[PDB]
Amino acid sequence: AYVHTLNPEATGGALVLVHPGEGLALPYHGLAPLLPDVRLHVLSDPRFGQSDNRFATLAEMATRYVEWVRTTEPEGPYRLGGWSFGGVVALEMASQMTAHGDEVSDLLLVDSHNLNAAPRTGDPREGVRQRLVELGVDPDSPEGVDVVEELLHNGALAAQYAPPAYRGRVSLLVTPTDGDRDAVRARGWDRALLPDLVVEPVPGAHERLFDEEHLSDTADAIRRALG
Ligand SMILES: *P(=O)(O)[C@@H](c1ccc(O)cc1)N1C[C@H](NC(=O)[C@H](N)c2ccc(O)cc2)C1=O
Ligand SMILES: [Ca+2]
Ligand SMILES: [Ca+2]
Repeated sequence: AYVHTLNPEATGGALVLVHPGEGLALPYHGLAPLLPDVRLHVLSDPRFGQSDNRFATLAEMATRYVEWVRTTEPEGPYRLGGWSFGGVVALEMASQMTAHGDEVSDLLLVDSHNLNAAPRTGDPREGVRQRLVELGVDPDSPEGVDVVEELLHNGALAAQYAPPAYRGRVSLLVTPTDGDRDAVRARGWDRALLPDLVVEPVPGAHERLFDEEHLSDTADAIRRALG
């Protein structure tokens, strides 16, 4: 229902990708022909479009998703990741799974930020609406209403989540936006939290990484990070 598998007959490995802040794993579908020999398990938010029975914490969402992953891929080692918010969820999943004794060989953070380290800007909903308008999404259409609520709830879960230290291998893919700024620190991470980290550049803007025109570069960055 909310777990979809692309390239299900592939024999080259498996990757689990968690939806970004807008709640749907649809942007990952374009990866299938670029990673045709990787089974891609893509998770969407089962509460998308609902106002009730929301997750109370990011850790609860991660726990549900770990159950899904274990049903889909009962044997490790596991490779987990996600774009933006999805990466943060993947981190918590990896943490939980590694504490239970599962092997997580790769954690993929595609331009993920740690908003728990960030200052409160302005009104949260006003900010989400303004950003959606800038992205050409109508915030008062029905789809827009669902997406606004999704971004609001996932952003608040992320801001509440204080990430743990994670000792497994982590790949952080970063857009070319930092310059002399440290790319790890600028996203609210540090090497005490992520001691085994490789930073991979990926071209394009945060929002456009899974556009058709960027998918090939992004897939190359993913492939390099995984091997
Ligand atoms: P991502 O899934 O796109 C991630 C994100 C986007 C851009 C950044 O610079 C950093 C992270 N997103 C989208 C989602 N929601 C928000 O970021 C909201 N602005 C938000 C944030 C925090 C609260 O409390 C409420 C709303 C998120 O985490
Ligand atoms: Ca408001
Ligand atoms: Ca290219």
